[PDB]
Amino acid sequence: QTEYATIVFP
Amino acid sequence: SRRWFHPNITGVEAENLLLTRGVDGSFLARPSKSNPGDFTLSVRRNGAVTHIKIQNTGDYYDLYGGEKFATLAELVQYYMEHHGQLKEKNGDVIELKYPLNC
Repeated sequence: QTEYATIVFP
Repeated sequence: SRRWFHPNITGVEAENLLLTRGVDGSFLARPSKSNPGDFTLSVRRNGAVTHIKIQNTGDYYDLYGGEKFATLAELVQYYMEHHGQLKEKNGDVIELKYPLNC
């Protein structure tokens, strides 16, 4: 499929 | 109601559907092919679509990190109401502005 974004957190 | 949750849709159909039926800021939730049990947020930004994985343990819901929620609605409405908390490595915010419906 298409890729999953790389989420970042504080 | 939970009208933003599309129960019978692939990520590529969702990805097309947002570019036809939605605008930049539109989004939805789906059941996730890659890991049954989980869910996935599919959002539209700058004319293209991003996909976000949502972990469901059974006990709680999360985005493999960040704030943890009892139900999926609590998670979606949280990131709707707190716009800056959903950021990617790049630095860009991912905004859940407008729900897309069945």
